Amino acid sequence: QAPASPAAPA
Amino acid sequence: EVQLVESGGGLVQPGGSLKLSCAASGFTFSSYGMSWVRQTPDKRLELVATINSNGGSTYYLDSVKGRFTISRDKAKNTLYLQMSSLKSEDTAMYYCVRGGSIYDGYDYAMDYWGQGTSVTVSSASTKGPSVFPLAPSGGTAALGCLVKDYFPEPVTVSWNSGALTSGVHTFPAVLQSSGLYSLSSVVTVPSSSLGTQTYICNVNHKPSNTKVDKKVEPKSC
Amino acid sequence: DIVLTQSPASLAVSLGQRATISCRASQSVSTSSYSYMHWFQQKPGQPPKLLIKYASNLESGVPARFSGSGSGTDFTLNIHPVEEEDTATYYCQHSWEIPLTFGAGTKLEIKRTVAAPSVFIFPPSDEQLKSGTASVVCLLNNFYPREAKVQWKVDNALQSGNSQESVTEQDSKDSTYSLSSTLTLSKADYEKHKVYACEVTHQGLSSPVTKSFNRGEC
Amino acid sequence: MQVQLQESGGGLVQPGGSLRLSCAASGRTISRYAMSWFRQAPGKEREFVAVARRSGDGAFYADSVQGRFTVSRDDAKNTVYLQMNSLKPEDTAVYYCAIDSDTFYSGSYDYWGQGTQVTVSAHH
Repeated sequence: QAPASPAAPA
Repeated sequence: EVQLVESGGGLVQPGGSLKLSCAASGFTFSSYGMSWVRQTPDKRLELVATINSNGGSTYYLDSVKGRFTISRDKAKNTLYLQMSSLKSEDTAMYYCVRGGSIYDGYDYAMDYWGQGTSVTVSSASTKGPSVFPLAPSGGTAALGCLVKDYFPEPVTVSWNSGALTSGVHTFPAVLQSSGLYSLSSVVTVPSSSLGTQTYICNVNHKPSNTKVDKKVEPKSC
Repeated sequence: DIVLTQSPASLAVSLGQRATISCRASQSVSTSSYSYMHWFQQKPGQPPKLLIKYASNLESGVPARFSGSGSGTDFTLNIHPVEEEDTATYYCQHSWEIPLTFGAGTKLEIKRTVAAPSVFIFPPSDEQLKSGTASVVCLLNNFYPREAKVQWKVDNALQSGNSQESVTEQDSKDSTYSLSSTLTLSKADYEKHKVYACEVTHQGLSSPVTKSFNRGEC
Repeated sequence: MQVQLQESGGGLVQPGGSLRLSCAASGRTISRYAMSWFRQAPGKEREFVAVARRSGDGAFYADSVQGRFTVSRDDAKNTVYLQMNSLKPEDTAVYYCAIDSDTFYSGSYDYWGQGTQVTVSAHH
């Protein structure tokens, strides 16, 4: 439960 | 309380097919991405597949692409893994896992894992075990059950139907020279209790539909 | 793809002391606000359990002796003070990018005082014997540390290549191990001999412990 | 005698006092082997006290001496030590050292010293 990383998919 | 209960595993022939099921309760299933994680006999963990909360996004381990399909049913709060063209490399414990989804701008950790369902990919035939007594001075005595020559794993053992848990050691199975498994389950008790208290082992091999309760008594002689 | 390297592979930590386990990622898994690293505990016979998420967040309901730290490539799991129930394998895992990957695990042994094994020998059951095989079992119960030696002697001859050992995982309550040795013979070979002996050494025994029976004796 | 062991440093001490025992080895060198201390009180079984495994493989202790006794080694002098602090009358015994012949640490105690007497007794 966190914002996805910049490297995370769509 | 979050609960994830896997089923559908077992013995399957190389090139064969199985469908694993995971019944989810205790949370809003549709709100969470879900994963299947497998643990191989070397104890390595590897993510097999992920599905996002709504089902529109899926990930597969490269080595299962075109073989496995992850899906979910909102009606049944159930997660599935269809496994086809099964290979030796797919023999593993398969865990149903809440989370492991980094889709849709949100990261949700792998915060709940089921007890897992075992898959054994092999052409060998199922064999149910024989169950033999291990029958006993210094105040402490030992007794047990030898659970001999079964395939595949696993076997479960309880004592006095789950009422005796204290001082129980159920050993990891050994693979014999024959390619069949064998384990022992033992328990220590007061020397004084022999004759007085009744000691029964409860053996379960689901793959062979074998259930055995064996009374373990010291020899009258 | 990201590779996670744990160190060490295994360690033993005295009761009440600190266990420190490291995980290094092949590339950074941190922004300036979040580190995408997680830690799991896998106790014997159980699935993995989430301890720490996003490097330093104690998973709700997990005891405060567990903590996580680090940023970029280098992460640590600290357990202090260690307790008996902490015997387990510990894993790291990142969620930086597809694919999500795991470290290969670090086995934590809880170090306790020395306990010599209690030794027990079991004859093959008449029921097994009838059927044409003899399994003779020797049990070493509740000992620490893990190293032990079990030798089978049949009428004073050391046996070779007809026994198999199984060892339990460390106990979560008393930090001991138990060990079985199983000697397997044909009915025919079993009945050619009288005295069946299990001889056990351990660092906590001043001299070898032998348990034996004579075939047929009560 | 592939190994000979000699304990020394034994003696009469006040309760609360300290003693450092030595175990000197002659024959083989000790570097590769665990070295253990045992003790025998009057008409009692020999009991485990402590083990110093190879340098880096750690020390392990009996329940009776955890926190009070320390084992250590000097491979160069083929000697091992038992530092005994906070001594109690219950610690009175002949202290023996033994070598574990098994490099895999199974406790194959083939060689033993003759023992050194430790007496913990209030005196003048």
